[PDB]
Amino acid sequence: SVLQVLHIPDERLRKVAKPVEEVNAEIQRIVDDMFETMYAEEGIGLAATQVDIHQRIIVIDVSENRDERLVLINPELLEKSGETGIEEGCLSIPEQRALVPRAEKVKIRALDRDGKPFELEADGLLAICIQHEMDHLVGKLFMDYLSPLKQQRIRQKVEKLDRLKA
Ligand SMILES: [Zn+2]
Repeated sequence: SVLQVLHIPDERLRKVAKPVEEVNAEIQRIVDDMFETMYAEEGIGLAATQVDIHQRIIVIDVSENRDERLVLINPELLEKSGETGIEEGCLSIPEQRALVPRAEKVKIRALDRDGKPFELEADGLLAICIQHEMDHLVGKLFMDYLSPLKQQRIRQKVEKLDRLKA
């Protein structure tokens, strides 16, 4: 079932998510709920923090056919290298896009939907997405990389956007 995505400014988006102790039926319901929300909104990824569930859970789908589900529970970065960047967007920062500096290659270790571990070597958009979604788990948004002036403009714009759409 579709969940509500928090927009800035909301302090809840800055709460550090805690590690999932045991992957079970509940955790899995959340995973499916998260995928439903992400597909509903046409997003390519979604961190649990965005839907107000403070646990280390991420769902991703960077495929054209939008049928390739990637689940990262308790992700952990092991390696990262190179430089890249794209006009990133976020469902928590409606209508704002900004070029953010990211590592091109990224190697991670996580748990899947069934609580079994795997390691993944990613590059391209998938690597960028993962760094984006992991920042979300530690209360960091893509706007924190910009200059304070640009950040302030963003908050003004979203603040306005939301109030007028209510
Ligand atoms: Zn985001």
